[PDB]
Amino acid sequence: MKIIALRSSLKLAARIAEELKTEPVMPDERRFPDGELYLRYDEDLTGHNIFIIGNTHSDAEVMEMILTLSAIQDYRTKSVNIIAPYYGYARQHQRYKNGEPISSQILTEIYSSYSNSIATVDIHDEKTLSYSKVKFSDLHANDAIVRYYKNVDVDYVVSPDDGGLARVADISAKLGKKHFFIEKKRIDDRTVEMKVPNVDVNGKKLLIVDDIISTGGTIAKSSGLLREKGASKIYVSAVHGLFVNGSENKILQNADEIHVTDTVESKFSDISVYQEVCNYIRDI
Amino acid sequence: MKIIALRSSLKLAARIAEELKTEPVMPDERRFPDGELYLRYDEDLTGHNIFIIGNTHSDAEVMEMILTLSAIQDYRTKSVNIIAPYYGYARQHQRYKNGEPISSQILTEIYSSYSNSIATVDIHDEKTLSYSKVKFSDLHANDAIVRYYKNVDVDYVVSPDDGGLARVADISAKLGKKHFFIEKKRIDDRTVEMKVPNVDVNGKKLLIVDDIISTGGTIAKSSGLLREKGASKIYVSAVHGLFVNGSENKILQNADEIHVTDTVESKFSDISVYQEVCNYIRDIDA
Amino acid sequence: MKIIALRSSLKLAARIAEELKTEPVMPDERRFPDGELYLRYDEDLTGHNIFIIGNTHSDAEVMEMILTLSAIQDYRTKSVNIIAPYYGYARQHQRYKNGEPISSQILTEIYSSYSNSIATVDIHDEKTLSYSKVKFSDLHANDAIVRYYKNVDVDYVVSPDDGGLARVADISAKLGKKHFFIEKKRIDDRTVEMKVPNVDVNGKKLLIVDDIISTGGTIAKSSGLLREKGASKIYVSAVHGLFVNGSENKILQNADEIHVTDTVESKFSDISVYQEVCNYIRDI
Amino acid sequence: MKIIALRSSLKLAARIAEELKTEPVMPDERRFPDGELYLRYDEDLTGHNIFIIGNTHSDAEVMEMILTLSAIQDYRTKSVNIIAPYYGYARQHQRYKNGEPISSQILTEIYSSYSNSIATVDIHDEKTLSYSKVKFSDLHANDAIVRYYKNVDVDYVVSPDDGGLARVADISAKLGKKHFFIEKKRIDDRTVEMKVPNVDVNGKKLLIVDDIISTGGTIAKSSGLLREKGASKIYVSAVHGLFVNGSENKILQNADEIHVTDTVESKFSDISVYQEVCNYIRDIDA
Ligand SMILES: Nc1ncnc2c1ncn2[C@@H]1O[C@H](COP(=O)(O)OP(=O)(O)O)[C@@H](O)[C@H]1O
Ligand SMILES: Nc1ncnc2c1ncn2[C@@H]1O[C@H](COP(=O)(O)OP(=O)(O)O)[C@@H](O)[C@H]1O
Ligand SMILES: [Mg+2]
Ligand SMILES: [Mg+2]
Repeated sequence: MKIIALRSSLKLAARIAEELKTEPVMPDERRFPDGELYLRYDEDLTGHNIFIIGNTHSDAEVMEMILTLSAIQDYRTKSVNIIAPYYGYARQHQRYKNGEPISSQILTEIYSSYSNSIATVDIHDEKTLSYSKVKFSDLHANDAIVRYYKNVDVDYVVSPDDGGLARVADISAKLGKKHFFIEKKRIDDRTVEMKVPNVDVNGKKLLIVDDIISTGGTIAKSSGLLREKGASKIYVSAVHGLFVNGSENKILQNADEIHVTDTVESKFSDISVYQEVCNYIRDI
Repeated sequence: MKIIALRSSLKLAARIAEELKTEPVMPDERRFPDGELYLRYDEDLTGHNIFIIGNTHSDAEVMEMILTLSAIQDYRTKSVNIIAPYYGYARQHQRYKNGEPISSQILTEIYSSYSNSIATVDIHDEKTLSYSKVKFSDLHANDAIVRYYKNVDVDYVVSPDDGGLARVADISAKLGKKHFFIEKKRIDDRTVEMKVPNVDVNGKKLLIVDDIISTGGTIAKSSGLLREKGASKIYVSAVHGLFVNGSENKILQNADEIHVTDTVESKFSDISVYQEVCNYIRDIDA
Repeated sequence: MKIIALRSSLKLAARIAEELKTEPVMPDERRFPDGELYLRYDEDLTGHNIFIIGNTHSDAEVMEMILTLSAIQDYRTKSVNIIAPYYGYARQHQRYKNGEPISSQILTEIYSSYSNSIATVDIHDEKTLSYSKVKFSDLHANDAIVRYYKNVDVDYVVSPDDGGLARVADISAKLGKKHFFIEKKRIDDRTVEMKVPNVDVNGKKLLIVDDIISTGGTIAKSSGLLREKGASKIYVSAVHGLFVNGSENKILQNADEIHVTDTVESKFSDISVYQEVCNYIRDI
Repeated sequence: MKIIALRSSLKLAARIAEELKTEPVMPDERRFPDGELYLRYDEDLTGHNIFIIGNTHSDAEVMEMILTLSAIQDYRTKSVNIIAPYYGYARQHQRYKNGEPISSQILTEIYSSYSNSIATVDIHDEKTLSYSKVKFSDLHANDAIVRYYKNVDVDYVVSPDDGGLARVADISAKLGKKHFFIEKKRIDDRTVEMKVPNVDVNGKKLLIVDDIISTGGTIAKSSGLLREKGASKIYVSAVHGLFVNGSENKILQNADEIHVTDTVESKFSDISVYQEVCNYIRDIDA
């Protein structure tokens, strides 16, 4: 097997390759004077199962993935397998309203056209998996998150909204903890919060888990609610830590700690999903 | 017909739309907080021949094109036709080292999969046309360049290298002028330039034509050479004026004027290719 | 047998002849006033197996080889066998890009046209061996390098890149040592290094081995990385020490010692490959 | 047709190309850090008759020729034709002692293996032509030398030794002049020179012709002899002006002017052989 480690995924890809006892093959990569992307893989990939590891979120990441999918055609490979730790454009994904692209559809079609399989960790909505002609697997960071928090004092695991429930239920079951979620809705300029079930959080230590942190708005609002009601400690975790300005500070206004995975590498990437990805690679 | 005018081609697409008496339909476009691209076309495009006009060279331009090609599937269209006035990655049309992408191949395959036709103006190498499943037409700015310079005093049309010759031959013939090219080559840290044929440029007014100006190195050097040998005027034109890293100023150190087309819009875009693109559009109908 | 010792290979050729108990036959050689090369072999080579030993890298070396291949036709020899310790133009060898010569192809064809066999020590890429009509053997300096380092304190043998792996694996196996390689790639103006496997080099003694040292750039960059990470001693070896200005000083910025073979004779030629070449001659 | 102009022959090859209305194609050429030679020809040479023009006497020239012969195999050519205006190693065309190379033999064999024809101008000894598998033509600078000296006041054409006689006979006949040669020989540390026939050169203007000037010894000596016997003017010409070790100055101690051809370019290259080479090229076609 050959692991290809793209720019966005150097850390996780390196962790993966080390575990698999193989080279994290990196491209030579630069921009031409006119801004066009150049890539080169001088290693002979002929006859190998190839695992390309890189995110598909930014314009540059998409170009790096597409150009890599062309570059490796220089070799008669055994298979080509895309693993995008964080999959871009899975922000639904459908049309609302009309004349909007189903971006994850066309992008998934493209990727699927040039690969034998695709996988990602905790896609934002599973409908997107259906857009692939090849098998598109949804891996989960649950076990890695459970491993991290097994040695932490937690009273409840909490979803910030009424959608990340299955993940919170599974993680809490694995930690042997109770769980609940917060429903937040805006009704005529005023905000209304419901806890479900209506757990008493006074003096309690809470682990809030979500799939993505972008602006941090959702998590920060929920942390503030819980701190207000007397939560004694709030840990914030997510799979994909995008942290667009200035999400970190909004969240730490009321949360004590932030721990996300290495799907998107940042200073808060304390939890690695390499084992989960290695399992997939081993079983593919 | 519906003309979609993407961000990179607003000037040219608007000129095209106005000539064809139709709307230059622009997307509502913005970036999500996380930096992903959002587009929306609220106009009803159902049952029309669609012409999407936008360049394909920057990362953002490629995303704009691809996401537009997804957006239009929300409508039952008659046809979908891509026109990329400047076609990106046409310089990477083969592998020059093992493990390189043939970038123009994969990108052309993608565009072709979601359209009924593709067209560009003066592609850097026509090999790339063969990467397309649908008809991929190579339009030419020649007549537009001729129309501009028929009112300029020109003695010779010149290619700055031994590659853009057919264009220089065609343009010069339509101006009623003679032409030559410059061959520049490095031989052991020394540069040698040959003029072919070895035209005496003393007191002569020269029009240098190339397909793309990016770093402007070859043209700036040739301009200096020709100025050195006594050229009285030097005009520099190219179809695609990218102008990276001071290129226009390096060229103007020795050339008198730069005039490029509006395939890539800049302050040097004095020659519009709108009529050439309009003719192509009329041919494909609508 | 007759050994012919050409200008570039006087030292190794002498070592070879002494071991074989035979004369290292040298040409009378000078330049005509107009710069043309003159050679003469006044010894009677009739009826002997001839072994011409000389490098094929510089313009002058190529002319010396070609003119020697003509000069010896004055004698009815038993066989003519070329041994080029360092083989020039094996810098790939193919066309990248187009309109480039496959230099090692035409040169190998020429040599093969005038000989019964060719051999070299550690050719830079084995594709070149296929360009010969006669048997073209690739000899290896591995055993001589192992002999040298058997009495040196070494923790790991290291390849400076992901291509000289088989040599490093064989040498380390013979020394009873672990090994690893460094993958270096440039990604957007910044440099990225991976160790494979990700060996801890803190306080460790490293032997870095490569086939050729030219500008010393590759080796010097890798030595610097390892010194930076706490390597306690770095030995640098290569088969062919070209050392173009000012490679030696770049390398010794962070390496402790340089030891190369006598394929290309320099002040750093501490390791002789005469036994390896004698084996080939004996078995031909 | 495609003309390739190698480093050593840029002046002559350019003159040839211009006469034939074609590009003098030069390689991009440089040395790798380790001193090995790099060449690249990016022009598409497919389907053309190729004429490679470069000398073959220095180590670098030989490498340039050989590597060019490899480079052109990257193209499907109609034919490959070597023209080495000055052909190196033609002085070593046999063994004069045991164990010497016949250098012109092996080199000719190499060139012939990778071309369809070879040509040179005034080879030092025509024996070498027989070493070539393909047709190896020996062109002559005679008419070019005549064209130059038809406008010079000349009484006799002279060979400086008893070897270059046919050339001196031909040139003198075309100038309408008489001729003689000098025989110089060493007999016991004393030099004896005979003029054949024993022409009185007092007050006479002499044109000395030889194929090659290298160290210039024979010509400098003969010039001094003729000056001593009262020659009023002495012109020295040769096809190949190598000029080693002060040769031109040693000659000019007693000769009035030196004029050689452009087979080897120097400041003395006043007589171009471009027309002779062009005629040959036209014959082989393209
Ligand atoms: N956007 C770009 N800007 C500059 N150079 C590029 C770009 N894309 C590709 N290239 C490079 O240009 C080279 C090919 O150009 P060129 O040497 O003219 O050969 P060709 O005749 O095949 O075009 C390749 O090395 C390729 O990697
Ligand atoms: N490039 C050269 N410069 C000077 N002398 C040379 C060169 N190449 C060969 N020779 C020598 O010139 C001699 C042959 O010349 P010459 O005596 O005129 O006999 P021939 O009549 O056969 O030419 C030989 O000794 C040969 O080694
Ligand atoms: Mg190019
Ligand atoms: Mg002689």
